[PDB]
Amino acid sequence: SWEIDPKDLTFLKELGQFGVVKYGKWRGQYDVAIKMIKMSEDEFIEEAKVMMNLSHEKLVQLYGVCTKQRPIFIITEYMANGCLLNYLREMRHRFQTQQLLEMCKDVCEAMEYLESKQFLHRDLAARNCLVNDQGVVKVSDFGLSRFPVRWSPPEVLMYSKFSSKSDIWAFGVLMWEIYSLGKMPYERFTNSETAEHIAQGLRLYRPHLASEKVYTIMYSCWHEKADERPTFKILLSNILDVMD
Ligand SMILES: Cc1nc(Nc2ncc(C(=O)Nc3c(C)cccc3Cl)s2)cc(N2CCN(CCO)CC2)n1
Repeated sequence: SWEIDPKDLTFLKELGQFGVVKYGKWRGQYDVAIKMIKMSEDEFIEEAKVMMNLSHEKLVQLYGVCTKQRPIFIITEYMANGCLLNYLREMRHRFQTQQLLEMCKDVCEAMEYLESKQFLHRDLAARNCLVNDQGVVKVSDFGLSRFPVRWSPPEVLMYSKFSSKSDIWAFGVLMWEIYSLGKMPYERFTNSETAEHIAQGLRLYRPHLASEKVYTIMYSCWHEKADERPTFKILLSNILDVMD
């Protein structure tokens, strides 16, 4: 039903953090990314099934799967501009602040949807987002859960207390990364000293390109008390409001 005939794929080039992925052509027309296993065959297939059951404008769009033979493939839309972190660096001289805001908005819409479906991302960060030829940012729904020190809240670092609210903290850091055009958070510190200082209440300082209004949004994501952080729904509203 989601099954694709592998005969209609043409492999064009190998493309890290997104696994074993190649650029291809589907039915001579459609640019695709084609994923193969690097995980057991069983869990790769169950990942594909998670993807079959999730759908949003800001999740990388599943086109189909090949599971009736080996090797197993997962097929999605090709995101031509690659990973967000490298894209921020590539285009750093060009961005206008409205664009930075739309990128935050894109990822925030994906996360509101995933929150609503009781999935946690668990590595929400610029390196793990993809960008299409239109500049639209999307998130992967492969490998979701139902600890990157610089993107984790204290309750995760200390207690492995993962929740919507821990993805909220990471989304704040991702906002900081976007507004800093891909700089490393807490550059001054080792991972260990980062974990240390954050529990002591260290927060990321306002990037050059973030207005006070925008900073207020990312900063709300980092409340010590998880229950004082906003939901992705509230975040999107705040982001939309600051947009006009
Ligand atoms: C690593 C990488 N991927 C790119 N595009 C992708 N589109 C969709 C991808 C993907 O992984 N789908 C997927 C699958 C298949 C299964 C489960 C889950 C998912 Cl999300 S990977 C582009 C790219 N480029 C290198 C540098 N460039 C400079 C141009 O500005 C050209 C672009 N590099």
